[PDB]
Amino acid sequence: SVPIPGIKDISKLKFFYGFKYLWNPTVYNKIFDKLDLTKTYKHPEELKVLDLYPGVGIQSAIFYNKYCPRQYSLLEKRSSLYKFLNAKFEGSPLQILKRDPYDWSTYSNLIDEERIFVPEVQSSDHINDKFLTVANVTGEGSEGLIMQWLSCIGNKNWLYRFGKVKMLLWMPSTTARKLLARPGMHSRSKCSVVREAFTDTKLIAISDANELKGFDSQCIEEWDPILFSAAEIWPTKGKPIALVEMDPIDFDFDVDNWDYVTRHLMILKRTPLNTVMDSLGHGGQQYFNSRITDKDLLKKCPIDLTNDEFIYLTKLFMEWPFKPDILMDFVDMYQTEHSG
Amino acid sequence: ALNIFNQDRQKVLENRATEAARERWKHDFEEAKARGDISIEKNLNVKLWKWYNEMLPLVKEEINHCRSLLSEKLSDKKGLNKVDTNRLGYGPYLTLIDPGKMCVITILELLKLNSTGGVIEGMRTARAVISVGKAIEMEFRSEQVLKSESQAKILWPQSIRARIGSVLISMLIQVAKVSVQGVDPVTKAKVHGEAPAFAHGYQYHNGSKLGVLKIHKTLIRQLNGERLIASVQPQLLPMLVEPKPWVNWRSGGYHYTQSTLLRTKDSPEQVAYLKAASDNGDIDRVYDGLNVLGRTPWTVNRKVFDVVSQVWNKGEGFLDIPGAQDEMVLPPAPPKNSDPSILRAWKLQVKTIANKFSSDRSNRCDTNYKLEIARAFLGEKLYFPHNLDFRGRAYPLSPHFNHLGNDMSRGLLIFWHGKKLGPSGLKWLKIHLSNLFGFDKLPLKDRVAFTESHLQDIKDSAENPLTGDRWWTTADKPWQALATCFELNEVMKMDNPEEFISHQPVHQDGTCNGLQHYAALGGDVEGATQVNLVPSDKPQDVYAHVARLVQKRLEIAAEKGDENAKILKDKITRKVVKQTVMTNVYGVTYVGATFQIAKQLSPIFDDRKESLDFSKYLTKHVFSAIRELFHSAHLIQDWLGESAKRISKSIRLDVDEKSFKNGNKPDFMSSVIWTTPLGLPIVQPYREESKKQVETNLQTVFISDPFAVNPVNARRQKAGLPPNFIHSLDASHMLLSAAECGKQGLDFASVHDSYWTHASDIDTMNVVLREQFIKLHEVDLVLRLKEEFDQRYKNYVKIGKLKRSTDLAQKIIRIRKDLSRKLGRSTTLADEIYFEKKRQELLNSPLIEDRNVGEKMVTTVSLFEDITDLDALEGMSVLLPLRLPEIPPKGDFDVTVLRNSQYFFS
DNA sequence: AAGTATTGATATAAGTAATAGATAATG
DNA sequence: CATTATCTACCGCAATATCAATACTT
Ligand SMILES: *O[C@H]1[C@@H](O)[C@H](n2cnc3c(=O)[nH]c(N)nc32)O[C@@H]1COP(=O)(O)OP(=O)(O)OP(=O)(O)O
Repeated sequence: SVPIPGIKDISKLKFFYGFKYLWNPTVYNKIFDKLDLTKTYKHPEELKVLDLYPGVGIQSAIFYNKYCPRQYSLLEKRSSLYKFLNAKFEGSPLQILKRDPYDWSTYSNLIDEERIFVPEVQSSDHINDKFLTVANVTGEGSEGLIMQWLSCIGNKNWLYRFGKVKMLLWMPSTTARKLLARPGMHSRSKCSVVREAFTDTKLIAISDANELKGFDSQCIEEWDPILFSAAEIWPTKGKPIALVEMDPIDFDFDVDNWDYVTRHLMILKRTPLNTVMDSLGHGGQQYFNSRITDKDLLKKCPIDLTNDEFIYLTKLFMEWPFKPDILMDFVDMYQTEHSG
Repeated sequence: ALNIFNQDRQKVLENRATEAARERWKHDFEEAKARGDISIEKNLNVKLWKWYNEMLPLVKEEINHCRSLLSEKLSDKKGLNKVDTNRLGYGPYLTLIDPGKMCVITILELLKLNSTGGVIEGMRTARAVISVGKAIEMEFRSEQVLKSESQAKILWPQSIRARIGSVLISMLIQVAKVSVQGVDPVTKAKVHGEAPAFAHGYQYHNGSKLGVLKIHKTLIRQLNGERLIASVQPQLLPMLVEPKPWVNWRSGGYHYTQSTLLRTKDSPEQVAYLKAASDNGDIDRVYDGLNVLGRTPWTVNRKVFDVVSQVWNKGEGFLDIPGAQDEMVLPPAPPKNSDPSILRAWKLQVKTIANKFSSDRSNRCDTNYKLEIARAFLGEKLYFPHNLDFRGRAYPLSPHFNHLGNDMSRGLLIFWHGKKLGPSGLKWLKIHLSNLFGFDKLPLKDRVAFTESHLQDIKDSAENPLTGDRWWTTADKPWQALATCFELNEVMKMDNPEEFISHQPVHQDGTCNGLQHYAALGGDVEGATQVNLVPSDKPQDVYAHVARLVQKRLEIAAEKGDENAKILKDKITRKVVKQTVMTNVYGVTYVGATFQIAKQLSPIFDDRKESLDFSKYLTKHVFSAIRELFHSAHLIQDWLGESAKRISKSIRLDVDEKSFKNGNKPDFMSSVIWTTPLGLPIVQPYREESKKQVETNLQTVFISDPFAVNPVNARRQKAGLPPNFIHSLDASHMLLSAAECGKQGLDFASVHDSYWTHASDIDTMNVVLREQFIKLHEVDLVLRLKEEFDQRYKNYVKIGKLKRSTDLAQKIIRIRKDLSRKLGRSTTLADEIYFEKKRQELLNSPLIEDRNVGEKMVTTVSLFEDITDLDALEGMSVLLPLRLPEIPPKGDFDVTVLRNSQYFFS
C-alpha cells in the first residue's frame, strides 16, 4: 500500500550523479513476472531485502507492494535523493537509512556490530532464501565497484559469508557486454572470465534494442529479455542500461593464483598460447611446453580459452616448482633512487 | 713529479670501459678454469664472459643478414616479411660499431639499469631500450671523433635508438642462462634447474600496462655483492690531474671526455643560444669562475674514512648507514574470508615493507659504492671539474663522489693544501664547530665560548671515535663535526695554536640568498634589516621570527581543542618553519609546503604518522604570517609572473605568410629568455611533450620526440621564471666572488649559497664576497630586465577578447570588413598578423617615400599601437600589442651599507 | 576495387572516494 | 558553471595491446 512515485516527482529532483532509473510500472511488473522470485523463495513473507543505491525507490515500492516482505532496508547517500525518499516514505513500514554503500566499513557497522539488518547464514548448496540484494550501479564512473563485488563473490568475504545470495543489478550496457561475453567474442575480458568462474548470469532487460548484437545470439534467445525504450528512463542523456541477475555458484580452485595467472596470461589476448607463456615467469614457456601434452591447446589464444582451461593452467602453475611469488607483483611509485 | 705520475693513471682511468670490461672478466675465466668449478662472484664475471661469448654469434648473424639484405635496391620486392622490412629501418646503423663492443655495451647497460623505474627486480623496457641505444650512439660518437682525429643522421632518431635497444636486449634475453635451486610441492623434493636470466613481462598500476624486464634472484644475489664495482666500472670519477680550463663549450672539463657547459636536458634552443654566446665571447667571466671552482684540490680524510669503514663492516644500523638485511619480513597473511578493508590494509602493509626494504638496499649499495671510490682514492689528491645548468648554478662532473653529496661525502673530503691558522684560524675553526651544531643566532664570541665549553668532549670524540661517549653523533653534520673535532684535538695538543697546518674547509653561508636578493632588488629596509643586510649587533633570524608568528597563529587556532594545535603549540621549530619559508619566498605551493613540513616533522612523531591534515593548518598559519611579513618580494615576483603570462600568450609576426591553420589559435612557441649579468643566456626549457607508441621487437614503447617543435607550457613558464631569475642572480654573484677569490689566490669551492675555504682566509673571502655582491647589485637589475624584454620582444602581439559594444571595437569590425575586400577573401586574425608584418617590412625599406606610404597604411594592430587606453578599458577576439607592465616602485636603500655588516655570511 | 598500411580510438585494474587548500584552464 | 587536474627550483621517473575507421597505393 506504499505510494508509487510519479514522473512529475522524478522530474523535480535536481542531481542524479549519472544514475539513471527506469520508471515505468508496467515494465517493472513485466520484469518481476519474468523474474518470478516467489519460485526461489517459497516464503517471501518473512524475507528481508536490502537495496544499494535505491534512488527513486519505484522498484522498492513495487517489490514491497507485490511481495509484502518482513523488513526492507534502503542505503542511499546522495543528499537530494535521500530527502526525496525520506519525505515520500514517511509513516510506512518500509525503512530508509542514510549510509554510503561504497565503504566496506558501512556494511561492517550495519550488519556486524550495530545490527540494524541481521541476515541469516545458509549452506553453500542452495541459494539463500532469506536474503535478497538488489543494487543500482548505473553510474558510469563506478564499474570498479561491480568488479570489487565480483572479487567478493570469489573471496566469500564481503556479504557472501551468508552463503549464496542472488543479486539484481541495474548497471550499464557496455559493462554488461563486457561481463556477459563468451569465448572468442571481441568483448571478452577479465570481467567475463570472473563472471564465468564465480557466478551464472542472465540478462533480464535492456534499454536499446540496437545493442543486442554485441551479446551472444544463443544466450539472448535463451534469456528473452524485456526490451524497452529510452523514454522509460528519466535521464535520457546517459548511455543505455541493462538489468542482470547474479547467482553465486560453487568453485574449486585457489582464487589468488587463478587471479594472477589469468591476469598475466590474458594481457596478450590475441597471441597464440605457444608464445604468451614466457611472461608468466622465467622458463615458463619451457615448463608449460613440457607439461602440456595436448597440441590443440597450444594454438588457442587466451581470448578463446574458458574458465576450465584457465583452472587447468592454474593447476599446472601451482605444480610448477620454480614459480615466481604472486605477492611481489606490483610497482612502487614511492621508491625512486633519482641520484644526482 | 706528482703531476706526471697522476697523468698516467688518469689516462688509464679514462680508458674505455668497454675495452677494460672485455679484458677484465676474460681474465676471470682463466682462474675459474684453473681453480675449479664454482659459482662465486668471480664466476659471476665468468658468467658475464660466457654470455658475451654466446651472444656475439647472434649479433654477427644479424649483421650478416642486414648486410646481405641491404645489397639489393628494390624495396617493393625485398623484405616482404614484416621483420625484414624493419631491417631496412635499422641495419645501416648497426654495421658501424664493433659487434663485440656492442655486446659488452648491452650487457653493462642491462646490469647498470637493474632495480630502476619502480620495478622490484628489474627495469622498464622503454628505459632499457632507449638507454642501450643512447649508450651505443655515444660510443659511436666517441669512436668517430677519435678516428677522425687520428686520420686528420648526425643525431640518431629516438625511434631508431629504441629499435636497436630492443633488438639487442631481446637477443641477449634469448641467450642469458642461470641456474636456480628449488623444491617441488608434489613430493617436497629438492631439485635443480637452469632458467633464462631475463624474462620480459608486464605489470599493472591504476589500469595501465608497464612493459618491465625482470632479472633473476640468483643474479641479484651476486649483483648485490661488493664486487659490483669490479663487474661494472664507473665512467666519470674524480680526477687527479688539473682539469683543462673552460674556454670552449665543446672542449673542457675532463681531459678525454667532452661535456657541455650547460646541462641542456631536452631542448635545442638553449644549446643554440649558449653556442651563440660562446662564439660572441660574452661569458669569459663565467669561464673564469668555473675554472676557479674546478681548480682546487681535495683529498680523502683518512681517519674519518677508517671510522666509516669500521662502522660499515660492523653491519649495524648507524646514523645514516641503513645496515645489512638479507630477506624481507612480511606479516602473516590474513584469512581469505576476512573483510576487503582488512585485505587492503594488509596489501598496503606489504607494499610499505617492500618499499622500505628496497630503499634500504639502495642506500646500502650507494654507500658501499661511495666507500669503494674513497678507498680507491685514499691519500691521493682529487679534482672536481664543474659544469653548469641552464639556470646558471654550478655542479660537478662526478655524480658519485662529490662535496655536494650527503654528510658522509662531505666529511670524507678535505683540502689537499694546508695553510697556517694564524691569529684567527683557531677562532674560525671554533666558529665552524659551533655552526655544525645548529646554533647560529648567537654571535661569534658566544660561538667561541660554546666551542670552548666542550674541549673534554672534543678530546674524547677524537681520541676514540667509537667505544666512548660519541659526542659527534649528536650533531646536525656528524662526519664533518668528527673531522673538526679531530683537528681541534690536534691543535689543543700543541702549545702554540697558530702554527698548526690544517685541511678542514670552513662553512660560510648566506641564509636565504634568495631573500637577500629580494631585499636588495626591492630596496626594502624592513626585509634588509630582517635578513641582516643592515649591520647589527647580533644575527637576526627571519626563520625564528616567522616561527614565533606561526606559534602565535597556532595559539589563536588551538581554541578548537585540536590535538595537533595542542601538541605543536610549544613544538613549532626553526627547522620546520625555515624549510617552509625558504621555498615559500621562492614560490612554493600549498601542497609543496605541506610535503616539506610533514617530511621534516615526521621523525619527531609528536603528532600522528598521517600529519598531512595537521600540516595543512600549519602551512595555512605560515602563509598567513608571511603575507603580512613580506610585500616587496611578493610585488617583484608578481611583476615577473605578469611578464611571464604576457610573453607566453604572445605570437611573433614572422610565424608564416598566411597562418598555421591548426585550429582557431596558432600554437604558442614563445619562451621567457634574458641574459645574466655575466652574459650567459638563460632560456626556460619548459615545453609540451607528445608521446607516441613506437613499435619495437619486444613491445611498443611509449616515448616522445624531443627534437620535434612543441608548444610552451604556460603554467611551467609562470612557475619557473621567478626562481630561475633569482637563482641565476645568486649563481652569478657566486661566480664573480669565486673569480675574485681565485685571483687573490685563495682555495675556493662552493655549494650554491655556502662558500668554502680555509679558516685563515675566511676574512679575506668575506670581504671579497661583500665587494662582489655590491659590484653586481649596484645596477637596477629589475629595470635592466625590463629593457631586455622590451628589446627582445618588441615585435610581439598578444591575443584576447574584447567587448562587442566598444566604440573602438566597431572600428575593428569595419577594418576586418575592410581587410576582407582588400585581401579578396574572408578576414582572419592571421590575415591581420600578415598585414601588420608587411607594414613593418615597409618600414624596413630605406626609401623614405615607402616609409610614409607604409605609415599611411592602416592595420588592425597598427590601430592598437596608436591607441593607449583600450587595454585599460578591457565578445570578439582582438590583437593587442605586447605591453609589459611597469616595474614596481623601488624603495630607497643604499646598497653599499652592507659592507660594514658582520653577519651577512655566517 | 580491393588490398593495405596508416591513423585513431578504446579497454586494461579494481579503494588514491588518501584535500577546499587554492585555482587556471577546460568543454 | 561545474569540472579537472595541479601543485618552488634543479640535480641522468611515471602505459600498452587491440580493434575499428579511413585513406593510400596498387
Ligand atoms: O635520500 C633521498 C635521496 O637520496 C633519493 N632521492 C629522491 N629524490 C631525489 C632527487 O630528486 N634528487 C636526488 N639527488 N636524490 C633523490 O631518495 C631518497 C628519498 O628518501 P627520503 O624519504 O628521505 O626523501 P623524500 O623523497 O621522501 O623527500 P624529498 O626528497 O622530497 O625531500
